[PDB]
Amino acid sequence: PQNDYIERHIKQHGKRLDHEERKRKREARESHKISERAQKLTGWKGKQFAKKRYAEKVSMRKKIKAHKVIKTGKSRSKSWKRMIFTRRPVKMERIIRPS
Amino acid sequence: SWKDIPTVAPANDLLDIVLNRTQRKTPTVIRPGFKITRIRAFYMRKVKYTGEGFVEKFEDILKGFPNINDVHPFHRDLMDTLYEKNHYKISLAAISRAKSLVEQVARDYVRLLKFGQSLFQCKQLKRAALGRMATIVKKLRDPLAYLEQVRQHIGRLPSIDPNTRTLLICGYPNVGKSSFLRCITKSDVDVQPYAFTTKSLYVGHFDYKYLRFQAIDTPGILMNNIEMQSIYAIAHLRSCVLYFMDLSEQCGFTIEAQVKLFHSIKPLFANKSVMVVINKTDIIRPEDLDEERAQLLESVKEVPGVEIMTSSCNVMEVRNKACEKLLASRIENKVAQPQARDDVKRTPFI
Amino acid sequence: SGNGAQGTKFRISLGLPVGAIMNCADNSGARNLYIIAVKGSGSRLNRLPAASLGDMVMATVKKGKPELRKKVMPAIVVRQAKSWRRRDGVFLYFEDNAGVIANPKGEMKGSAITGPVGKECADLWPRVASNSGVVV
Amino acid sequence: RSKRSKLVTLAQTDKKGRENKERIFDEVREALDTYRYVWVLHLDDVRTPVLQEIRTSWAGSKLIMGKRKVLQKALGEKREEEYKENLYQLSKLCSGVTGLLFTDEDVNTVKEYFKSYVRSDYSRPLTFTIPEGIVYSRGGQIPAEEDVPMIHSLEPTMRNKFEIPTKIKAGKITIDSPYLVCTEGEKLDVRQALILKQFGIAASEFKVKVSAYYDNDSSTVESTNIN
Amino acid sequence: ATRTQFENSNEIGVFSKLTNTYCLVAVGGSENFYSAFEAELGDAIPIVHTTIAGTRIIGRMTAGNRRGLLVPTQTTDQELQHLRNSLPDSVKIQRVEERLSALGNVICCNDYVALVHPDIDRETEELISDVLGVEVFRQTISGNILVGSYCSLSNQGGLVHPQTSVQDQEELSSLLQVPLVAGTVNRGSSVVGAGMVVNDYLAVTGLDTTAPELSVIESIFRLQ
RNA sequence: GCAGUCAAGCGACAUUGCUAUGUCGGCUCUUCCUAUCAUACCGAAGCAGAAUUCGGUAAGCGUUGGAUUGUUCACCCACUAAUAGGGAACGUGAGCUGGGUUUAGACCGUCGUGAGACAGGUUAGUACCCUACUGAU
RNA sequence: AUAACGAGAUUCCCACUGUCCCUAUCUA
RNA sequence: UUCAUCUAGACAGCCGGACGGUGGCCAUGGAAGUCGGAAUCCGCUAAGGAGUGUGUAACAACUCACCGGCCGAAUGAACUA
Ligand SMILES: [Mg+2]
Repeated sequence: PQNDYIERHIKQHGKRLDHEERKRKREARESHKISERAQKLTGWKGKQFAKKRYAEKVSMRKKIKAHKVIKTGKSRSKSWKRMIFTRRPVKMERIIRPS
Repeated sequence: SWKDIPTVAPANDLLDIVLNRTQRKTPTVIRPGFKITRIRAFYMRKVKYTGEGFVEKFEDILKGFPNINDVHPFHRDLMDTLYEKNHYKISLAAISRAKSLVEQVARDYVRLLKFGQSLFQCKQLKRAALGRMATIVKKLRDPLAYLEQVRQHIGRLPSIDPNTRTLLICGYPNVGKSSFLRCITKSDVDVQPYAFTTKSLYVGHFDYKYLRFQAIDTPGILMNNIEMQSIYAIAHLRSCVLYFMDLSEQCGFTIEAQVKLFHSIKPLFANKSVMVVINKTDIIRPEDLDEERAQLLESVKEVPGVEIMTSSCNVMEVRNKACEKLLASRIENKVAQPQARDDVKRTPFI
Repeated sequence: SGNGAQGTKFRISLGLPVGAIMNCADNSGARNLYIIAVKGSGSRLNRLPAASLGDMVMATVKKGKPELRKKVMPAIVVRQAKSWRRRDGVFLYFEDNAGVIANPKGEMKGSAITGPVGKECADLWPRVASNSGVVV
Repeated sequence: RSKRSKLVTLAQTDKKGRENKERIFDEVREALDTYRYVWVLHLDDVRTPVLQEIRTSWAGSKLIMGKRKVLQKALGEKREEEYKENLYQLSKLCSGVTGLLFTDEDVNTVKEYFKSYVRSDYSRPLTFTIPEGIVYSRGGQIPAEEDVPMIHSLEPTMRNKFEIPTKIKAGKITIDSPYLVCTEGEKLDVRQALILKQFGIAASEFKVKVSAYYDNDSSTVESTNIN
Repeated sequence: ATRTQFENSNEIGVFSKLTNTYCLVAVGGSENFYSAFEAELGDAIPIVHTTIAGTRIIGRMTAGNRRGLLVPTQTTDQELQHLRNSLPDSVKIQRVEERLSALGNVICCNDYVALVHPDIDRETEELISDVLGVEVFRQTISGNILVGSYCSLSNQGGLVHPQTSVQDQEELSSLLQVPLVAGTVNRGSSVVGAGMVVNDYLAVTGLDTTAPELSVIESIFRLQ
């Protein structure tokens, strides 16, 4: 805590003795990982990955420019009412307009 | 402190997470041959689940984030100077409006979807509801982006009680206040010579006469937000003010400037147990302070409530005197006997 | 085990299931307790949560001072009234099942406890033993 | 599909292409006749400010540099294809990174100036040892009371590349024992040269050298070689 | 004044009993609690790994002074034999058949004066007086029936729970003929008797005890 | 969604303002899927600790007791590591329950001259054959 | 044109109980 | 399939240069090629962008575009099925 300790601790003691090299190795491996993920990641995840990759290519291309029948009552045979403001009496109205 | 806030994701990430959670949890397979009631219930359940998932995330933000409105004169001023209180309130109101819109959409579409009569109609209604929610979330991009940063910053702020017994180290920068703070209390703070070593109000705890104490070092004052933060802390905190002054020539600004600044901030200090400490005594021998310039300290002495302390970094003497000065004000603002039952004395068995 | 327990809990017969009424044993003013749930019990199908001597339960006061009614607070059973296996080799049971009310920290609401207090409850709860004038 | 990807970036500068080389060839050909004396210098390693100071340290003259093969083409690499009388011999002596100073004041004056021109240079020398404690910006070559401790940001550079076993507790860079960096009178390795350059120890000195000269009226190569 | 802890319980008095000539500690857990007393007491006085009725609350089930020790009926013959073997002949051990087995809570006593629960029969009161050789009185601390749990006493002084009234404090100080102070232990805990154990030259309390509490304990007990 | 916005290809990505007329439900039972709630193992996150978010494989196990709906609608209390979503004729009437739906009697509201009907609310209601499985000659 | 009374319809309190926690045993 | 550099030297790799006005004008407490706004030129080059990024509170340093040499024969970009 106390206002950016992490940055102060890094300044006082630095990163791991094998942090930068591992980061560079991971950056190099990023291309292989991306290539593998395109063939892998089946199912719906593949669709999202492909869409994101295509969007990324779109960003590079953009930046290249650097410079009813109703039955009522206790019977199913009374198919009288219908369905599509002082609603009319239900016994009188034949067409019902839902609220 | 407000570390309890877990996180706030951006609009795109939040929408993606919510949609993935809704798709994975709720059922996904339905056929046109199923009864219309089954399809209607399925789509209504999907819409309700998506709405609830969107709402719950916003609730953690509104509830998790402490409302900057009049939390405390000390905390409120610091939060305003660090996050533009107007902007903070505007963002919170925008998030509340987005949550209300999402709730309205979820309530309306569920009411509308129950009238569906075909699979295509219900699917279209569900897609429209999901698109409404997605657009509402997307419009909340900048508020969420700003809230992520303010959450990351607030979660690491120092925690102090304004009414606790404390002393604030004040004065011009490059005097040595950082070294005094590091020595008086256990706190890791840079002691570099440039005049802006302290970026924030660093704090450190120490004990005196069994009473919990903690010293706070000002970032420096010479308005800039960094300078204004210390002023608001001084004006609102009940802590004693310890104005550190550098007598040596290791500061670009002259001695007269420090005294003039102390006089300028005198109205804020005067009612808060002011004490003046002279630093860098190890390489000046203030005896060199000839009468031609001794008037500078005499002007400071014009106020009976202050005195000059010669310290080199007397390190514990300054702390003891500051604690005594604080107690003098705080106390004002604030065993049985045996009879011995007899003439015969009984002694303990050791 | 909940907060305040200073050791493992012995396996003893289940005396008080959910809804069981147990008499009070402290001067807090309450006279009976209605058990609604048992802390630390692993709920399983068809199986009503049940407590035992030394267990901590959530209960609402049914009789006594009205100020304590309608509120649910943790309670510790001091008497079980159902035979349980003691490691000393005796099948002992208490005259009446009773419990005491305490906060999650284990502090006893009442300054003192009345009547016998089970060994398996006093030993596990230091505060109960300190506030209990009788053990076993 | 498996091919190396390019780390190219949208920089504000582009390659000059073959047009610049062809233009420089014609410029060299014209200068060969415009001026009287010609020289074939060696400037394998020189700081740009040194070259700029040279270009203005004497009166009206043209200092011409360029690709070695382009300069050979301008002069001609064969006797039959030589542009001027016996100009093939002059090209035959061009070995390293060569440059031509076209001027007509005096043959002796130019060589005397080359002999007397000396300036500080890096190691690309006397032995040096790092202090046994905190390493300063100059690596102990100046009093610690005047120098400043090294910036912690470059410690990874010291560890990964310079091979020095640096450690950071109280992150002002410190080492457990004095480290020998360079021996007496030896061609320093690339790592040692980089270490010396970082410390700013420019003990070495550079003096311009010329292999041969030429004159428009002599019709032959002035085989004078001085350093 | 020394800070220690049980396995994880800050109520030292519950799991231990300390006197001017002997100390008792629970056997459960590990020897970390046992070694804490050794650092201050060493081998000057015996320290016995003893249980009472199979419980670890021996500090509250038993009461006694340098002249005697009392145990309830639930104590097995093995525990009594171990206590007899592990203590000198100068320390009496007497089985008590009283109705209230909580001797540590019912009885609060020092080397000269003792307080007991009024419900205790006169026979057990006389037995306590004879074995411990101390004056025994029936008293409560401002209505706190369990004197042994809400009060701590020693030849140097005593400490009672904060709720004790001024009149009650004066009466108890006059009766016990030692200074008394009303205060909390273990960071505001009102059960002073069970929270800590104290003798004429050593006070042991839980880690939660705050610095003001430690200072008050030291001042009242005159440990420094 | 409406009405625009520029433009790699032949209009993708990005971009401008607002915005229930059905009966299914529950007790027991076995099995299966992962779109992983909990448990195992890991990566990224202002992970200083603690606590927490997301992401990758992984279905063995675990995924509850209760106020309360006949209910289709569906909300709360508490425990627990968590109390995740689904299928097997949205399994399970010669398994049970008929709970709700639906005969013959009867009560109240509307209409109908009338008999009657409901927009409606209430009441009471009739395996001993083959194979599979579990055991066993 | 509202008392008593009811194999009338529904709600609640004391006792109670294997409906249940969780089932087990016996007799023809 | 088409461009684009190629034995007067294509790419990988090695190392050296990557300059002065200028720490360009504003805001600054610091912001010097890099927290930012409008800009983005002059002098010399074989080349060097009022500097592509890393970066110490500024610097600095590292490093990208670009150029020089040694490495010695095709390489590099897009598109098509
Ligand atoms: Mg400083």
